[PDB]
Amino acid sequence: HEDNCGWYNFVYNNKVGPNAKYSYINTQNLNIPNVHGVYFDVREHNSDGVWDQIDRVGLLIAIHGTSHYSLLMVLQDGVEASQPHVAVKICHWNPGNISTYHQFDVNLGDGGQCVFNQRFSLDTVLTANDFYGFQWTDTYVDIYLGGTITKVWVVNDWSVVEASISSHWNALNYGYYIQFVNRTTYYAYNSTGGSNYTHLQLTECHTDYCAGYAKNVFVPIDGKIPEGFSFSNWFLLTDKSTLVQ
Amino acid sequence: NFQAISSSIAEIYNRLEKVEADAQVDRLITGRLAALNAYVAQTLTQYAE
Amino acid sequence: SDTDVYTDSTTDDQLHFTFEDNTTASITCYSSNSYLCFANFSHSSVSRQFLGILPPTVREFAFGRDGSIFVNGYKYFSLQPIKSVNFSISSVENYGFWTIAYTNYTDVMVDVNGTVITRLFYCDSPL
Amino acid sequence: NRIKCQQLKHELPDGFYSASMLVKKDLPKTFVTMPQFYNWMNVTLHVVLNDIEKKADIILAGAPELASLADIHFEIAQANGSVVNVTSVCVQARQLALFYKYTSLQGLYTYSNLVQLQNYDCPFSPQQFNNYLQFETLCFDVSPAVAGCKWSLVHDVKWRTQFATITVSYKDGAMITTMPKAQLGFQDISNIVKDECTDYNIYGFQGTGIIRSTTSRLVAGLYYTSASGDLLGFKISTTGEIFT
Amino acid sequence: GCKWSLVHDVKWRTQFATITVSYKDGAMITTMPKAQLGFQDISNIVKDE
Amino acid sequence: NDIEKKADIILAGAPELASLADIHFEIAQANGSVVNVTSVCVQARQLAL
Ligand SMILES: *[C@@H]1O[C@H](CO)[C@@H](O[C@@H]2O[C@H](CO)[C@@H](O[C@@H]3O[C@H](CO[C@H]4O[C@H](CO)[C@@H](O)[C@H](O)[C@@H]4O)[C@@H](O)[C@H](O)[C@@H]3O)[C@H](O)[C@H]2NC(C)=O)[C@H](O)[C@H]1NC(C)=O
Ligand SMILES: *[C@@H]1O[C@H](CO)[C@@H](O[C@@H]2O[C@H](CO)[C@@H](O[C@@H]3O[C@H](CO[C@H]4O[C@H](CO)[C@@H](O)[C@H](O)[C@@H]4O)[C@@H](O)[C@H](O)[C@@H]3O)[C@H](O)[C@H]2NC(C)=O)[C@H](O)[C@H]1NC(C)=O
Ligand SMILES: *[C@@H]1O[C@H](CO)[C@@H](O[C@@H]2O[C@H](CO)[C@@H](O[C@@H]3O[C@H](CO)[C@@H](O)[C@H](O)[C@@H]3O)[C@H](O)[C@H]2NC(C)=O)[C@H](O)[C@H]1NC(C)=O
Ligand SMILES: *[C@@H]1O[C@H](CO)[C@@H](O[C@@H]2O[C@H](CO)[C@@H](O)[C@H](O)[C@H]2NC(C)=O)[C@H](O)[C@H]1NC(C)=O
Ligand SMILES: *[C@@H]1O[C@H](CO)[C@@H](O[C@@H]2O[C@H](CO)[C@@H](O)[C@H](O)[C@H]2NC(C)=O)[C@H](O)[C@H]1NC(C)=O
Ligand SMILES: *[C@@H]1O[C@H](CO)[C@@H](O[C@@H]2O[C@H](CO)[C@@H](O)[C@H](O)[C@H]2NC(C)=O)[C@H](O)[C@H]1NC(C)=O
Ligand SMILES: *[C@@H]1O[C@H](CO)[C@@H](O)[C@H](O)[C@H]1NC(C)=O
Ligand SMILES: *[C@@H]1O[C@H](CO)[C@@H](O)[C@H](O)[C@H]1NC(C)=O
Ligand SMILES: *[C@@H]1O[C@H](CO)[C@@H](O)[C@H](O)[C@H]1NC(C)=O
Ligand SMILES: *[C@@H]1O[C@H](CO)[C@@H](O)[C@H](O)[C@H]1NC(C)=O
Ligand SMILES: *[C@@H]1O[C@H](CO)[C@@H](O)[C@H](O)[C@H]1NC(C)=O
Ligand SMILES: *[C@@H]1O[C@H](CO)[C@@H](O)[C@H](O)[C@H]1NC(C)=O
Ligand SMILES: *[C@@H]1O[C@H](CO)[C@@H](O)[C@H](O)[C@H]1NC(C)=O
Repeated sequence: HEDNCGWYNFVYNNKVGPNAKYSYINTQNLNIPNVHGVYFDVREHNSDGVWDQIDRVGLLIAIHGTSHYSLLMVLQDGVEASQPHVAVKICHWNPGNISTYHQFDVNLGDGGQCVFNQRFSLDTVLTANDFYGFQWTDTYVDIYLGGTITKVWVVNDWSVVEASISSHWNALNYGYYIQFVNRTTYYAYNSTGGSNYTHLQLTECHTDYCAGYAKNVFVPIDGKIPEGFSFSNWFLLTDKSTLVQ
Repeated sequence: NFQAISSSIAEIYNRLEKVEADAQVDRLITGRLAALNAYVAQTLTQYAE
Repeated sequence: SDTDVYTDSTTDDQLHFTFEDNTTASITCYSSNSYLCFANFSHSSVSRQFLGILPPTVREFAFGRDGSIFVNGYKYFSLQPIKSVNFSISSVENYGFWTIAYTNYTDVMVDVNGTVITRLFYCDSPL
Repeated sequence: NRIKCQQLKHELPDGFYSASMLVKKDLPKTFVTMPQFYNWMNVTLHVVLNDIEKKADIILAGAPELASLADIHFEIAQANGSVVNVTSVCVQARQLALFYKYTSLQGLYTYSNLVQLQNYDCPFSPQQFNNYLQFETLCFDVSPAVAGCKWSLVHDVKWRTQFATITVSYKDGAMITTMPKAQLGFQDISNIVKDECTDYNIYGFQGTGIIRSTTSRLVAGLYYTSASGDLLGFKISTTGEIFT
Repeated sequence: GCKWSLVHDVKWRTQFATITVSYKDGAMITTMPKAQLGFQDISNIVKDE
Repeated sequence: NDIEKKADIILAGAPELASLADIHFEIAQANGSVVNVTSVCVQARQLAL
């Protein structure tokens, strides 16, 4: 899976990246793939994984803890259309389960407790495989749809992800990868001058706090900021007027 | 502000009327005119030197 | 300048203070990019008091003890003597870390060039 | 000739003479402050003089005799319909104005019996008060209460005998800004006037000049002074652009 | 004489009534913080520091 | 006085606290307790406020 991680190198880390800089990226992401056509992928873990698909088949992901009473859940469909669109909703339901096999524009529950809704446009710009997953921690929900990262602050008491494919195809093959992450992996970005793999030199690390060396963290050796340090974020504090030179 | 309200002149004329703001701005004038002669005499020291 | 959605429906804070002798202030913010930011001086959001507008590129908060709330250097509004800060904010980088310093006043020289600090120098030794 | 009048000589030696121009007279105003939700008050000082017992011999009235015939009150305007009178309002709002309106009871508006305000100790005259002045606290009074500075109140505008003072209490700050003409409705204060000689009032700084717009971004506070306390540039808060 | 203020809100310092004091300079009256009683001599010459 | 105006004293106007004010000088007698006056003016040698 070097090329598949090498495809993960290209599209997934082209979310934000500016030039000539390195950091210490930690996001719970892929390590080893899984292909599943069970169509009721009931799996309970501690964070989301990432899926991957090129063909024109609808998808549906549901995120919850247990069946709560006001703690909101996540509903989401990835449906093929004239443009393959995706809507994510944050609301609540007691009845039902995904053994469904219907059409799914907006189809799971009209919950009366619903606050967030957005119809995202999936940028299927590249012809290769591009990754789209999610993340939550405790109050803090992540979206990785298309070209950006969007954040939702609600609450996360979430340990059961519900994924399913709702169609009875007779015998088809699916180039189709989906993982489920319950890990705390770390990485080490580079992009010094360009290692020409595409632009960078990745490094996964084994245990903890690797050779990434974020320049924001320092050691206050005497109560003193170290010399030779970027003050891009420390300011002169005043109230009358700032200086210029 | 040489014993006056504020160190800028247009602040003075937007608080007081002309019959009484002139006394306040007078201390600005005679104060600043002495500040030139402190500069001028230092300069003519150097021109002659 | 992390601009995300705040779908609280609980009247959340996004910034919560505790003054001396058990008094609560809770300020929130929105966007338009300007920053509409209101306050509460109560236990719940019983009203709203308009703070101001923060400029679009915020890159330093600073909370002094007496009640000074510096933003980007400038003192935008004073407040009460602060005991503790209950916060929930993020940054648009998804890469590294922040820094939250605990800091004392100290006389220093600064090098300013285009209103940003170039080089710092301390004054502690007799030399 | 302006060079000659500055030189006190009818004939000049040929050379270099620092000359300039008298600027203008009428300039469009310009007032920029931190944006705030409007809360504008309208307090007026109202003086009524009893002229029904003392028809046409009020010019012979002694100084404490007008104090019995005086009527001093602050007509604070409610935003519902009419006005309410008080004795000593002290403002908690954000924008306010002081207006003055004296009425004799029987058409006696001649020179020999007026009333007009007089700055006595305050560092602002009352007929300049409706310009963009900035305070922290501001509380008025008509009695001999807590002394701040006090305004006089004179009868004959030739022979200025006094009735009773209007003392004001104040300290400098930026939470209270006076407005002359009730900028209501807008949650933004405006009139950046570009490319001409204006008169500005920017965040409390004041003076005349030409304001332009530029494409350069500085991550800093609101404004940028010189070494002499003059404005060089300032930043709008609602957007990112700075002016010069 | 001169007068001291007396404020209510230590944010919004509105005033009740002043405490005016009347005074002139001299040496017969000396303020003491902590009631030096009993002694007919005032002290605390502290040497060599 | 906080007995007529429980917890809304922060909404009280400026002369309204003057009715609720109580200003006095508790001059201490050297025998036992204290006496209240309105305006003492000192004749003694040492004092403290
Ligand atoms: C950074 O600046 C801070 C100032 O804002 C420094 O905080 C100061 O820290 C010192 C040392 O911890 C405190 O002084 C101590 O206070 C305790 C308790 O005070 C009470 O009792 C003392 C007499 O015992 C009396 O003088 C006080 O008024 C109180 O009644 C004392 O037991 C100690 O003897 C000593 O006085 C300061 O009080 C504190 N500032 C305040 C006002 O809280 C901080 O230390 C600095 N950090 C640095 C420079 O590294
Ligand atoms: C600040 O408060 C002042 C006190 O109210 C405001 O003055 C008021 O301005 C309005 C403008 O519409 C006046 O209304 C007009 O009244 C005239 C006739 O005035 C005479 O008759 C009225 C009868 O009610 C009487 O109240 C006046 O005193 C006069 O005797 C009409 O012809 C107009 O159509 C209109 O109705 C108020 O009369 C006037 N009140 C006073 C006491 O002067 C002032 O405008 C406020 N300033 C602001 C908001 O900037
Ligand atoms: C969240 O992930 C962690 C670790 O990634 C989960 O730990 C799971 O831990 C068990 C041990 O309790 C591992 O099973 C081991 O399996 C081998 C193979 O049969 C067996 O010989 C050992 O005796 C032991 O049973 C399991 O592999 C590991 N699973 C994963 C996901 O790596 C933890 O359970 C996860 N949260 C859940 C789903 O509760
Ligand atoms: C909805 O239906 C699915 C599929 O039947 C249920 O998933 C099962 O969950 C149990 C308990 O965790 C597992 O032991 C099974 O292996 C899962 N799959 C199957 C095929 O049984 C899911 O729990 C149901 N959710 C409900 C009823 O709310
Ligand atoms: C990323 O890779 C580059 C080289 O491709 C590293 O650059 C070298 O860094 C060391 C110190 O870590 C320097 O002594 C070398 O001089 C650098 N080489 C160059 C090209 O000048 C870079 O350090 C790596 N990332 C990090 C931050 O470790
Ligand atoms: C620090 O200050 C110097 C002096 O103003 C800046 O140097 C100027 O840089 C620009 C672009 O690099 C040139 O066009 C000027 O000619 C330079 N000035 C001189 C006198 O040569 C320098 O850019 C500043 N550093 C910053 C803004 O980061
Ligand atoms: C790295 O190599 C690639 C070739 O795939 C080239 O396109 C790119 O410009 C190179 N980058 C640098 C910095 O030389
Ligand atoms: C709560 O406030 C009171 C007075 O307002 C104070 O004395 C106390 O220390 C505070 N903290 C507690 C009870 O933890
Ligand atoms: C302050 O933070 C603590 C710990 O996170 C939390 O339990 C408490 O609810 C917070 N207080 C608020 C939100 O008022
Ligand atoms: C405004 O309200 C007051 C009571 O608060 C009332 O006395 C007055 O008549 C009202 N004025 C109008 C015209 O609404
Ligand atoms: C307001 O005017 C009325 C009518 O003359 C008068 O009775 C009342 O005393 C005035 N109130 C004040 C506070 O001056
Ligand atoms: C002190 O003497 C006064 C009378 O001069 C008396 O009223 C007061 O009670 C005495 N106090 C004590 C406790 O001796
Ligand atoms: C002293 O206190 C008593 C008890 O309240 C009061 O009656 C008396 O008027 C006060 N005297 C002075 C001079 O304030």
